[PDB]
Amino acid sequence: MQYITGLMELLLEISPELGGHSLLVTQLTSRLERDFNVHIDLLTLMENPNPRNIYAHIAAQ
Amino acid sequence: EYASEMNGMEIAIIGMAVRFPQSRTLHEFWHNIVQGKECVTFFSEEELLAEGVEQSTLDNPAYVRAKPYIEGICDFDAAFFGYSHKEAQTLDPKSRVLHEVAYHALEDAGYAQRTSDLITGVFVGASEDVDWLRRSLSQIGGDALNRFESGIYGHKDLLAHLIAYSLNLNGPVYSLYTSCSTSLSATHIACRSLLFGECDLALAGGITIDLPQKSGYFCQQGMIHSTDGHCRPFDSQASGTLFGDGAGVVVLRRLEDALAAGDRIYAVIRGSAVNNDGKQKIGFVAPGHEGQKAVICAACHLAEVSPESIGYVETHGTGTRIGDPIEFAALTEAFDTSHRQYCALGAVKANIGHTHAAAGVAGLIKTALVLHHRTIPPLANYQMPNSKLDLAHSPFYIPIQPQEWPASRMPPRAGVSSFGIGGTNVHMILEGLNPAVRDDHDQVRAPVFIPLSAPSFEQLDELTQQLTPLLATLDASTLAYTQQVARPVFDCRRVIQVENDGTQAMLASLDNLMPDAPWGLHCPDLRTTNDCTYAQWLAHSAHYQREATALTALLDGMNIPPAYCHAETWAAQANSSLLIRGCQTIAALKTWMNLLPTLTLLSGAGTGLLPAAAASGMIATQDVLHLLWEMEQKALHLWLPERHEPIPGYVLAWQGNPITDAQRNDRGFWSEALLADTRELGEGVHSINWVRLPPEIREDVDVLRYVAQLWCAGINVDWAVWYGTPLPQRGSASAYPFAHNHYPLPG
Amino acid sequence: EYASEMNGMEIAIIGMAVRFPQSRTLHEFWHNIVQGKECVTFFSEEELLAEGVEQSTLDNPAYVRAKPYIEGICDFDAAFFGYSHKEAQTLDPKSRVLHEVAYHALEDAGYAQRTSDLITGVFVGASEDVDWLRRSLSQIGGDALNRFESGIYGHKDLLAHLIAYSLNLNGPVYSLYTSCSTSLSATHIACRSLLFGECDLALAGGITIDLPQKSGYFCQQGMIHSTDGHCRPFDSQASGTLFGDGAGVVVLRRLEDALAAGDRIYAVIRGSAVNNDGKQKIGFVAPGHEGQKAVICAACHLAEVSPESIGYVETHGTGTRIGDPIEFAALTEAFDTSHRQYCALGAVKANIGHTHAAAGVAGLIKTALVLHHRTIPPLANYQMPNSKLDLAHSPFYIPIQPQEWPASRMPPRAGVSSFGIGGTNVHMILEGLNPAVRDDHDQVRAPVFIPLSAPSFEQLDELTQQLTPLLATLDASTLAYTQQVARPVFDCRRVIQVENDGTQAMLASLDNLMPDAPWGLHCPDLRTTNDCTYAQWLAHSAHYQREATALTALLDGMNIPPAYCHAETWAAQANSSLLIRGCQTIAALKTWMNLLPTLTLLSGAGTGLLPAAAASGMIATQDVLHLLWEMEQKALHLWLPERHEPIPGYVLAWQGNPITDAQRNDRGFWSEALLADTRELGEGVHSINWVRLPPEIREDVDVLRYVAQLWCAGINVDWAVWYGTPLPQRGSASAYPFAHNHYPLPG
Repeated sequence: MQYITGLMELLLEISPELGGHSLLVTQLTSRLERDFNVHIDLLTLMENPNPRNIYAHIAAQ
Repeated sequence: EYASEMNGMEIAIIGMAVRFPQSRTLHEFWHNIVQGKECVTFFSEEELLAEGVEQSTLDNPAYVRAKPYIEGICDFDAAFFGYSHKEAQTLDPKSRVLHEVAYHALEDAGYAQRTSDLITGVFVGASEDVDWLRRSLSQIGGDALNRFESGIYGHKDLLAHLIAYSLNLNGPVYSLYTSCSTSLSATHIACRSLLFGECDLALAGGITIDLPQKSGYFCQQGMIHSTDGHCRPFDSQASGTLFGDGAGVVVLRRLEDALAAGDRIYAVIRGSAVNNDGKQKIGFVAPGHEGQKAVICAACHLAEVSPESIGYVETHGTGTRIGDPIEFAALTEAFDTSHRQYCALGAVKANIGHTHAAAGVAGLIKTALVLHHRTIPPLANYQMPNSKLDLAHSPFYIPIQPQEWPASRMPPRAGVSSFGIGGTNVHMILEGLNPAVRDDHDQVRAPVFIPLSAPSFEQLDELTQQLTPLLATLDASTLAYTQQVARPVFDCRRVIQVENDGTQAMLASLDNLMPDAPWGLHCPDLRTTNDCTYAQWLAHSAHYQREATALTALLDGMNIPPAYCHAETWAAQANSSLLIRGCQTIAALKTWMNLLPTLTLLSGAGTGLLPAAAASGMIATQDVLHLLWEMEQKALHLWLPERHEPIPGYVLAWQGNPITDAQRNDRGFWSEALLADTRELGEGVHSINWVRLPPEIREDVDVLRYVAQLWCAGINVDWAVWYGTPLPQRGSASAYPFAHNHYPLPG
Repeated sequence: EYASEMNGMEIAIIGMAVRFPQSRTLHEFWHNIVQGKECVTFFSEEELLAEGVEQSTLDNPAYVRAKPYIEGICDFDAAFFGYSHKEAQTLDPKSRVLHEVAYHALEDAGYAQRTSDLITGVFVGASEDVDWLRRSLSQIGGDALNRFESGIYGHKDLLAHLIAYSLNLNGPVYSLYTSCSTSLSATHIACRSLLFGECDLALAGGITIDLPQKSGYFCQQGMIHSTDGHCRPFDSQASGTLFGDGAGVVVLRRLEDALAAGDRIYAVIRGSAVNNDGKQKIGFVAPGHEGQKAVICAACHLAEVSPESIGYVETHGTGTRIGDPIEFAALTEAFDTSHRQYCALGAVKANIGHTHAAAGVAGLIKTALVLHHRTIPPLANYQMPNSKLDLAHSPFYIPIQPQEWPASRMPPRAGVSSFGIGGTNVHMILEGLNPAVRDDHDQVRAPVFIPLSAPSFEQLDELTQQLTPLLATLDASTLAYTQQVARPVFDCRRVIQVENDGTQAMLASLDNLMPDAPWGLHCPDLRTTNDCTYAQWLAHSAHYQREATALTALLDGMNIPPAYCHAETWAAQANSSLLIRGCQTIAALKTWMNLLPTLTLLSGAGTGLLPAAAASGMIATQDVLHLLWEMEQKALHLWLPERHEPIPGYVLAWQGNPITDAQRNDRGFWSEALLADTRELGEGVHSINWVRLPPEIREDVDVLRYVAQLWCAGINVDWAVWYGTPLPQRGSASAYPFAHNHYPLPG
């Protein structure tokens, strides 16, 4: 989750569900998460609009 | 007949032409819609390695191999439009396709080569993809004159000026682009600038061709490209969409004019709304919800149709798992009704794949055909509905089998839609046209004839090979009429005769004719031969009774015959009066020279020389109509007329001796010429081809067969003159046979 | 007024903005027109070498070194428009300029941030060269998603959708191209779409940027380009054409709306025609003649203007050796009038050079400014006329020194032409507007107050450096009214006082202020004082008189003595009674509630507690009036009315202690607080900043000086409820300062 916030703060650069949520943002998050120790699916990629629900699916998998 | 209330603003659609994947004309487009067939194709490795694909991508699992492709993008008939070979070589393939599609969509409307007195004017709009841009600048150059030619010809936005220059069109012309809904934006501003009273015949359009044909795409997991090769809208199995190729052009004219001139109308466009979505959407690249329901309510309200009479809604339907409940939700909220399950749906993007900038006008041609043929076609690849939809408490049901249009919905109405990717939204309520009765009575009336034409023999063989499915689907009488009147003519000709059951017998040509010999008619002697100059059959011609009412307005004035006037029943007492016999001749020759423009001589062999001078222009009608009734008493002395100057052409002979200013000023020849020679071939030979009817003639169709044979011989004919009081309805006949060269793809 | 008839077809131009060469705003463009100097620059032998021209082309004698360049292609405001940094990096410089120019057009029309009630379209053309195409095709696009981003953002197809999305506009959008009159075809679509009732504003205008900004151009022999560097139109030494750069946007709205809302109008468009040349010429690149004469006669018919009262014709004026006799003969055959020389001529294409997509809108903006300022401007390079020009027999004469509008051609009427390359030929009769006249006589009127505002101190300082060139040209009262009302406000603020004759001086800061506090007002006891919470200075507000009329009507129903029921006469006999003083205080409190919307905590000590109550809404009005009446004569048996909860904003007090639900129902508390007297000046210590005037008031403008010293601090005071019954006209004012980053060009 920390690295996910690190790349979204790298891409958008605001220090404080209001992410990109568009063409490249979702795929760029989804690429390294499968390389990460977490396991993410494309179905929960298109179902989760917040890093809290993503982290909830992280604890489920 | 229209059968509703005419407000100020309606627009007809009087002819369309398409070239879509696995669909080369209109008849195959309706045959592909009705059956529910899909038009995507699947390649294999061998026909892909010949097109130049690296082997390190086929083994990748991201290359799903399918693409809806145009057939024949690399051929063009260069010399017909006005180009030469290098100028036809340097053209972007968009323009080579759209020239031929726009000429077919003119010629299907009737107004082919007749727009030099109508202010027509194009509005097409075209997309762009980058591969031909990469292939066009790999040439060398030094900014020369040829480079400036390649700078305006190879542009993708001097398309509409090239079309309206090459077909001689003199009205407004634009080249719009609003993303993914190009054709419906162009059709909407064509309806506005048609309603202002600016142009008369507007043409919509839109074309996209992605140049490396026969190649797959690259699927992605976080996108909208379908990972199957298949596009399924409103389905529980759905994956994505499918980007293909296309073409397509309509022709739009106002309602009142296209009901006055009697044309073939498919639909009548009523209302049309446009609005951007704005910043209510999340970013830039996705449409919302409120814009969709606002445009549907605005276009339903602006055209005075309540939304509980619309039995067909062509959606957008791209086939994603996200866009489809959104579009069904907007289409439920905008229809504010509470009736249950009365309206169908559909999406052409199942059948052909998503065309990139012709998608709206693909929708428009499908809904126009639906209101014209009156069925409701199936939705293709539909098994079980999407789980987030509820069809029960909502007006829409998805058809699976082709149905007739249900009663208690008449007159039919249907509504198209096309929302772009970026915001511009269009919607357009259509209302169909109620067809005629077809009162031909299924009787055993007559064979009718069809005059094909093309400028060379191979194209003529193609055009006569075209005729079998066109006779199989259409009707034969209206096909023959709209091939007679509203199509052009060319050099090498042929006639095809159609009998009552469907047979095709080619029509035999003449045997003995000479090319330099002019044409002419023969008039008999009224004293002995009571038969007229072929006036036994020309009674039903509408021009002939107009000349009869013109002649009876002058005969009844001063001559005062013994109670024989008003031009009613000349078929009962034809053999008695010389006056009606001379009138007959005058009217018969008048019709027989307005029927054929290349008719000059009007000779005769006794008692017809004065009607011949009357209707050739040498003598005015007043003195000869004065003299004809006084010829009945035949007692007192003859009268020499004022001898007016005739019209150019129409010189007169007596026994095959056409002479001018020799015997037209004396009196001895005029007194000598009033005798009966009684010799049909009294001239021997004088090189004059004669309009002689065949000896074995009984029915009125034999004279029309003769008129067809003189059409085949090589002189133009005024066909509309023959037909009676109900002029048969115009319709759709036959495309043109283009002659393909080959032009290589650059690079 | 306007001073002619009004049919349905008027469209008013209510604001324009430009970025033409050497012309970075609008007042410099008019100065450059009326002098006659030309904006083309010349280079040396080294500034070309410094930016990527090798020496092997410099020595070529067929190389003319000139190009009318814009300055500031690169820069942009990054975070204003709702962008990131990378998204701002990946754009295309046409978009990176036309964002700024269209926002200056809305800021000049007045509707800067008030587009929340109207339906605003966009209709923007553009033109695409080949050099950025070779710069952007060969760069690494990336994966499919970055290619999607670069194809959606970085192209000339999504330009008008970006202007309509970054600002908040939700009307129709389009993006035309008709190849040299792109701007005037977009303006003509905007007229035809305003007149039906889709949109209520529009935009227009194109852009053209050729990316190596400082570089020469190859002269040659076949294609037309100038062989010298100068574009002389209609001259004996005419050589060619000069291709340049440009921008430009207007804003259009109907005439009935733009007079019944008070706006500023430059010139009003009366008629518009478009056709195409057709095939009625020789080549695709050569100009026709019948097309030009037909479009001029149709646009002089459709606008009901006879071509006798047209005083100034703005033509194309390309400047080649062939186009100028053709254009002049077309004009003198359309103006079929047989007078002698009366109408001037001109061309902007000598001042700036050919612009290639904005040449139509350069013509429209120059003709709008000439009708607004009424000065015929001279032709830019003109010594002796062309040899085959028949000047003295034709209606036109060509000026060489700027002269005033000739006083026998009123109201002024003009005419704009722009003919493309083989495409549409657009013409458009404009018509000027008779002015509004000041009622001063060079007198010592009053100081005014100008409220500048910008979001940080650097941008504020650059904005306040604009008041010297604006005040040297305009007049100093409409500038102050436009800056007060029809412009937005921001955080860091400053006001500038302008006296009768120059002498700008910043208003002093306001001291002794404690932040995060409520603002309150106090009205003392009315038995002694006469200043009824400053109701003598507010007597000219024309909002004070509305409440005075309402209270006059309310006291007319019940009050016993006359001459107290007459409005406009309270101040004569106010000093004798108490009822008049209470009636004045009610309206003064409501006007000071209007002025200063964020005033919250009222108060009142002694008898003033009752008008403070009636203004707040706690008691009543009529009960308060007659209660004050028995306190005028009797002051026995007070009848306390039952209280309310006044307004969801305001809080009432007694001395400085807010009674927030303290007692509200005790008769002893009101009687003790009210019945004896107060006689304190009061207000020892609490935490609310009182609205107290400085004690040296001696005029009527001094309260305006105090309310501007309030607006220099945080109070968002309305700037319109102070001015009297003729409100001043709106007019034009300063334009925003943009914060400039730097984005380099990917060569």
